[PDB]
Amino acid sequence: MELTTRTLPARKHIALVAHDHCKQMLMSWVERHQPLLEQHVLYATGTTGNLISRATGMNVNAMLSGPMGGDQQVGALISEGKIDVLIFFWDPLNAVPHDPDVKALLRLATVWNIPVATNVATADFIIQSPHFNDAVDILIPDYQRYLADRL
Amino acid sequence: MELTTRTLPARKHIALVAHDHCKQMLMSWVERHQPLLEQHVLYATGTTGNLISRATGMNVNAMLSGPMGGDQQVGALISEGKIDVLIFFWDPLNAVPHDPDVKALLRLATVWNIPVATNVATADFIIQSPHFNDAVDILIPDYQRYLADRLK
Amino acid sequence: MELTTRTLPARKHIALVAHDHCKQMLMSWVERHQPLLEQHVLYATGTTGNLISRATGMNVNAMLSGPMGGDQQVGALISEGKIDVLIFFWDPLNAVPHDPDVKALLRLATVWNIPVATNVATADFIIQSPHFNDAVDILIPDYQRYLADRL
Amino acid sequence: MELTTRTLPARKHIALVAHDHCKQMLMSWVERHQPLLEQHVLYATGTTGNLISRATGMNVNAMLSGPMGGDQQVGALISEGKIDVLIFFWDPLNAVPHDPDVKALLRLATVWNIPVATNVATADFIIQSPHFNDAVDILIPDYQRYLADRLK
Amino acid sequence: MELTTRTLPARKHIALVAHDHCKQMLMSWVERHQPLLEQHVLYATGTTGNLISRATGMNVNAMLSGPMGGDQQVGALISEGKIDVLIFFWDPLNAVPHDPDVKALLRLATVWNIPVATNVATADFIIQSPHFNDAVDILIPDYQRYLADRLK
Amino acid sequence: MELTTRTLPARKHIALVAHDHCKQMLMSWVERHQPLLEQHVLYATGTTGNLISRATGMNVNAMLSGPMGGDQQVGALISEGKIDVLIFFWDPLNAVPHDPDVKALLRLATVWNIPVATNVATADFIIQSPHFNDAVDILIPDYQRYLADRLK
Repeated sequence: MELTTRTLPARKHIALVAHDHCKQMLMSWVERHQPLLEQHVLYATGTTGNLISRATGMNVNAMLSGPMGGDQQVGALISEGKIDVLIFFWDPLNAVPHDPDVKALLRLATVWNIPVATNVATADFIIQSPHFNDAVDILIPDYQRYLADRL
Repeated sequence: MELTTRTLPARKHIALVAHDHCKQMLMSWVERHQPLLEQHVLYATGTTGNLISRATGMNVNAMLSGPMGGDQQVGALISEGKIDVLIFFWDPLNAVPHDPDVKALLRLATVWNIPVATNVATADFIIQSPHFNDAVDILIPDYQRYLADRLK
Repeated sequence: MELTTRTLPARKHIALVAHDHCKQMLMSWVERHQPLLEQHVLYATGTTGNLISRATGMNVNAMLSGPMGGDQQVGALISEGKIDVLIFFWDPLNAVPHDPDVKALLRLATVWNIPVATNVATADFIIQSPHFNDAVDILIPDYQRYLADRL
Repeated sequence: MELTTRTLPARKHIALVAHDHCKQMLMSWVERHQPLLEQHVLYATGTTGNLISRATGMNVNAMLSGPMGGDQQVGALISEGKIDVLIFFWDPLNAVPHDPDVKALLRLATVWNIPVATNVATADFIIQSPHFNDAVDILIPDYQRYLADRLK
Repeated sequence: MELTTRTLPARKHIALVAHDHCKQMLMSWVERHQPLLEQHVLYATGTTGNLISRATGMNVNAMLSGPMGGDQQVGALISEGKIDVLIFFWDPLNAVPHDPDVKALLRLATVWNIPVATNVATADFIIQSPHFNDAVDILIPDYQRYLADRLK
Repeated sequence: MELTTRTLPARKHIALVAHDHCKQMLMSWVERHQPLLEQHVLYATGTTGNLISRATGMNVNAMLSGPMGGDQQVGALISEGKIDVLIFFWDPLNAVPHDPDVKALLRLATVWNIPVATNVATADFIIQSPHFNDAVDILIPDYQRYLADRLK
């Protein structure tokens, strides 16, 4: 497929999503790195976002709750190049009704080549990377060329 | 779960999506009903939308191709109350890589209670219904009450 | 895929299926439209069918409960051309153990091109449509030609 | 889950289903055991059934092709107690569009407790087992009691 | 796809796995056949294995609980040719979080052509088969040839 | 669910897995990072591992091909604490027959809390992270306590 590049801004647009049983996990993680996270732009699904801002006083752009469409709203933003990092703590030990939304979101984050963390270890490694606050060139599919081929 | 209502406008915002093997079907359907479709607002995923406007001269707000995120863009619009009708001709005889996106979109259309057609027969029945060109009231989940309960 | 046609009779054979959390929703819908439904032939999965007839006094051909095979019984009828309309209020906010049966049923209804409603809004639009009470042709795959090709 | 019993007849009603890439395998298996299979009642999905009878001259009750509804027809028969054994050689190395039908069929065969073989080794072990040719009692869910509980 | 053969030893390596709602049924099944099972090598996922040995005093090589990776441990053993029979009583009436692990395990058991039982009826037919205690040859994919083709 | 900790060694055990259409991407990534990868222990699925060592001369512990059980072998290793990092470039634009194995592997990597990369951007961020060469303490589920609760 045709690939091109896009530049992740120094100031990243970060999406924070967590399933109910993983919310405390994300909360702690966020509080632990608040000083650094405050330097970026935060987005979150409904419940997650509200809990975060209510607890840290940080400004979070909250979307709809995941089951109500929040996951697809985030997915859409990712495909539009408006989200640069996804921290998605999904529950691997509980079945969720919106499982297709979960898999769809992770599929898009993989397609659009943005840094994704699905557990604390990966989140820590990503946020501690030296270039987390630098602009970095990532390869992304060349949509214009892709569409032109379909037509 | 508390329910509330929303009014579908007389002029509907229609999303048109079709998997490759079902594109000719959708095309024909759109052309045969062009006179009526011209009175509403059309949205479509990347390839579908371009094929439609290129063939009917109708104005279609094209989003990204489905596999690249178009299905989730439509889903987001539905959940935001910006899409009133979904005509999704998905292929039931072929496995698609973005199957989760397909299922997720149909799940949201079901949750938000908007008219959905996944085959020609259903599409025809919906577009021929008397209140298709009228303002119709639909029951929808009361999100505010729903969220307020989660943050209790 | 060569297509052929089949005629949906004026008096439709309607299958009514509802997941547990969506049962009250279907009940109300059925009661509100009883005068019209009274004019057609009703089929339903085990629990759903019994609740309907017990509440409306309408005659419903009940099949097995969905989890026990009812969804596949309905699917089989659809493929045999014995079901003309499917009203399936499945729960989009709860994971069901027989999810494959659910998806398989919706897949067949799509393949055989019969009117399908998965929510109240769609159900209302379909039942209020002019040809709901008329005999009307629908295009369907030409099975004979399809099988002949596989051999 | 109240349980009851049902008796599998000596002459079994056998469903034979195979995905395209596994058809030659089923054919060989059927031919190898034709003498024994000829004593029972055979059912199959559309293509599989026709290939078998055309090759062995055996009488097979063919249903619709799997993708067109054949798997659900077999599933329905199983739940109605009309199928006693299922030989389903599904392809574990290829994605099929009707995957939900495949999983649904296997789920029903598991629920109704009938012998099921998804590969040759299991098929051979089953067909060589004593009770394959005798009548035997199996436990099955007590549906009447199950339904009575749902309407209480 | 090239096939070759492997010989299941007379003394089989049996994997016993059961979802919570199906544990009592597996327990009864095991106790009911203890005399025979005592002649073979038993493996099981964490909880299942501990319950069995604690109740029958039989020696069971317990792996991790299924949700924590046990199903994949068993799957790995099967692909390595270290498991000859799989008795997997999965719950067809309850959704499990590790559903992909379940399907993956059954997919591998199908690919590697080993006897598999997902319900009591199939388990009984397999364990009563004459050759359950004999060395028996099964057709398995020829991996060496398969890999050589991918690296050609 | 109680938690405990485990220490990822300075010298990491890295699993490298790539679907066919993503193999060239992984190859390039490995070559550009060879100097660093050379200091750790590499594992890979069948085809991937062989292509890597054949091209870089690096020593890779190759397991079975993914469709033949390789993904479950890796998953088993992860659950046993023998894999510390997973670089899995799965294809999001193509349907794979062993999709359940794919999802199962990613589910286990999530459960056991090890660094996981599913695309180049994430892989780059992880390998450039300060502690990639240091011993790091990760929180993992306390299995002993977890099992003890199931056996209560």
